Amino acid sequence: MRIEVIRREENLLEFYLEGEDHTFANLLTETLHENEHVTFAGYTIEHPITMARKPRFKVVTDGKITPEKALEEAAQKIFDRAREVLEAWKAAIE
Amino acid sequence: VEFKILEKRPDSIKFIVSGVDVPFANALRRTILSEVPTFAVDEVEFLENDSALFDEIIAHRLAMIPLTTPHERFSLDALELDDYTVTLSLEAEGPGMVYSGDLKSSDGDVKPANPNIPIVKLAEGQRLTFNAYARLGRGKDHAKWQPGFVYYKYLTKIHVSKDVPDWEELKELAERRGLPVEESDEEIVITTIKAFYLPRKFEEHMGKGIREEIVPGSFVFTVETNGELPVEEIVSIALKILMRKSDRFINELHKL
Amino acid sequence: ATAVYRCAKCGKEVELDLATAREVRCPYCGSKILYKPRPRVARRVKAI
Amino acid sequence: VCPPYNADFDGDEMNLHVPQTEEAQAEAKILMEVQNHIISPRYGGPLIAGIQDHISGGYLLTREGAYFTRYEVEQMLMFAGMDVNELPEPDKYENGEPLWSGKTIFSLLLPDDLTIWYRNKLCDEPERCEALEKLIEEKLIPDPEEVRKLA
Amino acid sequence: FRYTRFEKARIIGARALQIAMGAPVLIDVPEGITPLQAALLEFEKGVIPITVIRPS
Amino acid sequence: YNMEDAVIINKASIERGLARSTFFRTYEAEEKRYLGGQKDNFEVPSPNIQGYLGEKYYRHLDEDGLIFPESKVEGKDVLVGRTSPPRFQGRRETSVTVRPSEKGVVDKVIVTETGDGTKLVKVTVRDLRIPELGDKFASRHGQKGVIGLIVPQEDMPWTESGIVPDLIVNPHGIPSRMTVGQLIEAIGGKVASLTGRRVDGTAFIGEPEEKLRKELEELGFKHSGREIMYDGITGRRLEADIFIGVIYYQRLHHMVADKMHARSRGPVQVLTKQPTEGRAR
Amino acid sequence: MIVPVRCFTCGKVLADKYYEFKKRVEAGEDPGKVLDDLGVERYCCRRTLLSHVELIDQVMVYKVY
Ligand SMILES: [Mg+2]
Ligand SMILES: [Zn+2]
Ligand SMILES: [Zn+2]
Repeated sequence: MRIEVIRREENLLEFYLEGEDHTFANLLTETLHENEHVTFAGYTIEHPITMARKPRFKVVTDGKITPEKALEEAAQKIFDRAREVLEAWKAAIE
Repeated sequence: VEFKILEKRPDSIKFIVSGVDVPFANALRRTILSEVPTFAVDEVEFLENDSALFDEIIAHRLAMIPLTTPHERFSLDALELDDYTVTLSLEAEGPGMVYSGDLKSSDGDVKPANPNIPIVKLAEGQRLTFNAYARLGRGKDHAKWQPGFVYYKYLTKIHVSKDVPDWEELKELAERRGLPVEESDEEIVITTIKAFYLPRKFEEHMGKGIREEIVPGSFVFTVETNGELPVEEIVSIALKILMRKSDRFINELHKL
Repeated sequence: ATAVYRCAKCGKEVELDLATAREVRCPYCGSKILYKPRPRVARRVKAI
Repeated sequence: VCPPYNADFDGDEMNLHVPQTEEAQAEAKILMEVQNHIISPRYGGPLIAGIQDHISGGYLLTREGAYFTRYEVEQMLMFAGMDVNELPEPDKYENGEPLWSGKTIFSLLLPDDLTIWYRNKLCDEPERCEALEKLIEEKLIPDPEEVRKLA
Repeated sequence: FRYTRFEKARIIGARALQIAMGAPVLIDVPEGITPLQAALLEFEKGVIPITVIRPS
Repeated sequence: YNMEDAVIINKASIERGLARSTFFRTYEAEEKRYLGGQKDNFEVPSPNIQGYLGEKYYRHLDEDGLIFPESKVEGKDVLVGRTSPPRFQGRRETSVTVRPSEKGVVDKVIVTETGDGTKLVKVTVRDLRIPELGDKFASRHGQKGVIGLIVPQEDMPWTESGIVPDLIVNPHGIPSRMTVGQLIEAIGGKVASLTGRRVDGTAFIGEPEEKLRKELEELGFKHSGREIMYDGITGRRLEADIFIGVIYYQRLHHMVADKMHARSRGPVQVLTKQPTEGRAR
Repeated sequence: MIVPVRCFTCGKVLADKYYEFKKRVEAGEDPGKVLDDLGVERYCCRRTLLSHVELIDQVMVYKVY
């Protein structure tokens, strides 16, 4: 996992995510959608062959919180949800 | 988050997950399909091969053979996989059948799960000797490392009003196809735990007579395995992989 | 510079010198078609 | 670029040539670039244009009753490479979720000072186009709300 | 007075050929670019010294 | 990526051995005899002779001048080491080599004699041909096209019954060519797979289409052959019921491996001083 | 010329149960019921098992050495 920043405006953050694909990117984007302070959140794959493992992101906030902070909260929410689902699965198996 | 195990089998499991969002289910399915690592043959060193099949064909057939993956010994949820190599060797002389169970593994925990898989046929005077090397890998790089097949569907309830003619035919069809049916005085409800398709005569009633509703956040998952890993450990491994990926992304964000 | 070859029909081992061969034939069955046997050295083949 | 070449993908092969001199490279870059030959000189019309899937997708997007969610709009904006940083005002709300009409998303492609009206191949009721034409002719700057009423 | 496409192409080719065998660039250019790119940048900046002779 | 007759193939299906092919090429070499007792020799050429290709080109040759079987070879690799008497000096080099754009593994070596008693050596080289971009694929109903994109199984759509397509074809190519037999064949293939009995498709006496639709409806699927599919990337249900079936697809010999040619500089014709013709030369 | 180890679609192993399926089919049993009894549910695996033709025995008779 490597982050390569494309451009940074006053409230916009564009970056690459090397080593990832649609699986993590779509989850991260839809978790960012849950934040009320995020106005724009989207990802795309520039080329399915050359850029297969390098999606491009774009996070825009309303200025209340930074886009990096929004991404951090989205990742923490993903972590907590995955832990809760794992706990429920472990409880239901036994 | 709640789980309801519909059916448990040694090779597959069916369950309903609730309280989860659609891209989360998609991410879990993709992590199970392509991110959960197993043991598979990657390189074969051939000493002699007098069989009709070529070396590449035999190597590919050996790669398709499932191998038991000890989840306790190796951290399968780690982002970096262990570079542990397991050597499988065979020395067979024809005539006869060469099975997957005839391979001699250097590790007890890493052996072919199915010992009745044919590999090649040997004629009289034909011998096959090779050393097969197996290592951990992910399903995204090659299909030989996939732990199994996984898919899910929306948990939908089909409401058929009693005013619709021949509703008893639909009820008995749903009962025959193993679907839960709830009967009331006004309408019947069919829980689509499997793929349910209405006949042609009921297509005209789907606009106003028969209505299908989708339960929000409920999915019916089907996870299968070929013997490489237990069918319950794959979901836990995928969830731990997602947790580790989130932690790594947080670390990269802090690095920024 | 002699070498060992395998007969195409009978399959038995045939040894002769290609440089100074008056006739390329199997002394056992008379077949004039021979197969060069595979070397016993190991080779690495990628599994797809 | 397929219609200029009359090329499909059922086994077609094509030739590539690399210029070696600076003059040849400059001539190729200035005169023979792809974007410089969009209009065909044979009939004075577009040659490098959209094809079957592009036309079908445009019809699906811009047809009446076509609405998209915020996630779909953001994903298609990122996929198309459009320089859009904030979404426009939602056209309607369904079950508490905002929705965007496909015409609104398609309008982001056009320049802000572009105005044109014509009849397409889907016109089977000329009586509906007659009212629009009369409204356009009468005022020449019709109200957007009035146009959408009889769209 | 406006340049035709043929005249512009000929001017760019001549300038790129000059840059390839000497003729240092009259404007600042980014490193690692081709002489054709340098000629195109010079034309965009409106600094080209090559004129066009037309019949009269 | 499937527009204009192009097709999309599953990555996992390819990795599991679907449409896997092997290409064979046979090379021959003869120890020709000339007038005056001069004849060719089957041996590894010495570095001091003229026309020496290089040390690494004879690395697979045995001491009799013949390549060992099951040896990996590349372009311009020597298979049979041969020398020829000089013309009007040392012996020249006339070894038989692999084509520059071809490669593979030596399958077999045949040692025999011609009708005049001269030595004859035949070498067969096999190359593994895993399907890739540009490989021509055609159905039995005249629908042909090359592979446009290889898509991983995770990104591929799946049905409610757990079916992932092996191939994806564009809907724009079907009705323009008026090919209903392809749809009938897809329905019949799905019915045959579900029931276990092969569907007869003989002309004018084949199984009727309506019977196949009725059987498909009785099997628990839609009569039209459409199934509810989910998007591979987004994970959401597709807004339309996608037509999916089993169609017999044939891989043609028009492979991109044998068709890719790239020339920068090389041999020219003696008469015209112009580049030669053909990828082999 | 030999039965594939895994299904080309979902990777389910089918080569272990192919010979039993062929033996039961040649005995007069219904191939659909035989496939159902062997755990072959999805029609892609049924496609792989039904459409396979064994031809390796016809290749073994020719020696290459
Ligand atoms: Mg064509
Ligand atoms: Zn013999
Ligand atoms: Zn299958």
